[PDB]
Amino acid sequence: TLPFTTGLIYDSVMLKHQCSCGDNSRHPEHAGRIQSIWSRLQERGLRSQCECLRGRKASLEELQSVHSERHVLLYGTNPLSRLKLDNGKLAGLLAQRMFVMLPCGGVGVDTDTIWNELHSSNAARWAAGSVTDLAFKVASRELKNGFAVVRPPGHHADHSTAMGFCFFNSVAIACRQLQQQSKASKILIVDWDVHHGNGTQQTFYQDPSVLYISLHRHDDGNFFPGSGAVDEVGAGSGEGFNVNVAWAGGLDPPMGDPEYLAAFRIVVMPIAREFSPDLVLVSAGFDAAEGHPAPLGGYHVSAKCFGYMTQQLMNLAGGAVVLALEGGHDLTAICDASEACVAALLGNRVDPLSEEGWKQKPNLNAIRSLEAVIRVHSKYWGCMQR
Ligand SMILES: [K+]
Ligand SMILES: [K+]
Ligand SMILES: [Zn+2]
Ligand SMILES: [Zn+2]
Repeated sequence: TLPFTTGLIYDSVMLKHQCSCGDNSRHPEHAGRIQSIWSRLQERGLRSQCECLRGRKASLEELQSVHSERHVLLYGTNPLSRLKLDNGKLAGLLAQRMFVMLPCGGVGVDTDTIWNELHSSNAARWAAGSVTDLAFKVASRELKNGFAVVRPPGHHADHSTAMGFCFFNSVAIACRQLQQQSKASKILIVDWDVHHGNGTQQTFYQDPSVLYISLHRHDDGNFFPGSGAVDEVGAGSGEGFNVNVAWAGGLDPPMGDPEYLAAFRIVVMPIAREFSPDLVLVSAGFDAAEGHPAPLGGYHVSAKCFGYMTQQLMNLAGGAVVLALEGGHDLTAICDASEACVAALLGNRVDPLSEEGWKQKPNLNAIRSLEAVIRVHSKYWGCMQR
């Protein structure tokens, strides 16, 4: 009801992260992703309804709440910064007579993960500080929820590893920052990008204060990045607080709405309520959308299903919900998916009766995959027991 209680995060800083080969056809994590989304938000009348924010750069201190000092200095600084770094640090960055040459002749961290020598450090720090900033507002309660239209994505970047199009784990940084500023708070991270958020899982693996729930294509270790099997529940104090909805059995039958709606009904929502989070962050990749062919997906989740998933998560944590863009590169599918999530965020309700496709039962691979989730997590969660 209260107006402008929903924020949107976007800035053109983030468009500059582009290979120097100048060819979007070999580089699916391109600037077009976030720009094509931004305008969809206007043409449909949603931007006006939101507290729009530009974001800011994360400080090196914020980055270090998740990443090593060497990763941070590598990807968070520029030669030559107005930066006051001590000479030993300066010397360390000289030992890396490093870089990787891409087949296209541009610089990369690996074949897929490109580096612009002028602009990528600024764009990565900007994605991370924007999600941190959109989130702080929601935590203060100065906003109800919000949506971060950020790139590059974050959820594959681990403590000292950039990979998978990601350099800093924007969501994990926001999580840590939030927790610094509100003692004893409990944070739920829901990751619905089709790939396992290996960096997020690892950041929080031994930490009972954060519950991580990933839904991802897994298929017995044979989908990028190979990580995030169902038996990975957390370790030490954090045992039970890592939930991998690891989908097995491949692309046949089709994996789409009935499976995702079932995963929410049976696993995400009940465990989430039992955890009872102070705030919910979503790694909201749209690469499980209809529109991604075999290699980068194969799934058929729809805009409305993403909308309805957003809408259910709003029942949690007093409504404190922040989505951050992760993966997904088919432009119409990511734009449809974002719009749906954004309507949903404003207080629009989706009608589950409206879709005939949602009368279909989840396929058996899905059921099986969930049975394994259940069987594993019955040890830790009451709603999973018996
Ligand atoms: K995921
Ligand atoms: K955890
Ligand atoms: Zn290139
Ligand atoms: Zn992905």
